[PDB]
Amino acid sequence: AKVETHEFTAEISQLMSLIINTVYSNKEIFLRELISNASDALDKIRYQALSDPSQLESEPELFIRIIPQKDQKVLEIRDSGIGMTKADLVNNLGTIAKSGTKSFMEALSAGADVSMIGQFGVGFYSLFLVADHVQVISKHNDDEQYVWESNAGGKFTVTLDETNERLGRGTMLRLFLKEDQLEYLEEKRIKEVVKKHSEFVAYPIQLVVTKEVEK
Ligand SMILES: Nc1nc2sc(C(=O)NC3CCN(C[C@@](O)(Cn4cncn4)c4ccc(F)cc4F)CC3)cc2n(-c2ccc3c(c2)N(c2ccccc2)CCO3)c1=O
Repeated sequence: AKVETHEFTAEISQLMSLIINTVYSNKEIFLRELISNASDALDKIRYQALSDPSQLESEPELFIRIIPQKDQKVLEIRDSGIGMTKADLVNNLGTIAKSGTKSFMEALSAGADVSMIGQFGVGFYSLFLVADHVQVISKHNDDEQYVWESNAGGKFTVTLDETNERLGRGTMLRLFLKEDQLEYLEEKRIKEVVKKHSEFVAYPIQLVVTKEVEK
């Protein structure tokens, strides 16, 4: 019931420093990668639910939700997919992620762009193009809610979630944007990116916008 600190394998840590310092334009592709991961997670609970339709009871709705938090300079990406267990918060960044990270690093050395990260299965880490820090909140039907946190360094933490909204089921990525990357808190900006790169998504992409009620 405490804060469990871990170290990244050199491969994961290696990719994060590259992306976070990268001065590459076209930073906007991070959102395509995260939406694709959200859709994959929803595919899995929808598939699991096809036989046992009661795995959906923890959150009956299947959605992708984007929440700008302007005062916090935070952007949240939430899904009601299958979710990740505490085991996964420390054992979903390995195996498929161990291979995909190391081979992607070698492709980058050969000349590959960060736009290709997704075809190596590690598109998650493209968030560091725009964020210098991230928390990942997740809730799997067969486990409690947990929080994963990293600031692109070799160390990340995992903590039982006693402070965030209850997800019901699924995952929410909390991106702490950089000061030069705050454009991605704006409704018009998010619409453009989603419509350009995420046209073929089987689930509703909901955008939560906060607006002052005018005179
Ligand atoms: N929004 C996101 N949502 C989802 S859901 C998800 C996922 O992989 N799997 C769930 C969990 C359980 N598994 C296995 C199984 O069923 C197998 N089993 C054992 N027994 C019987 N069956 C099972 C069941 C119950 C159980 F207790 C244990 C188990 F193993 C299948 C369904 C990944 C993501 N990612 C994501 C995508 C790509 C990524 C990452 C994150 N990275 C990441 C990872 C962690 C933290 C930070 C970043 C990094 C780079 O790449 C999202 O962004």
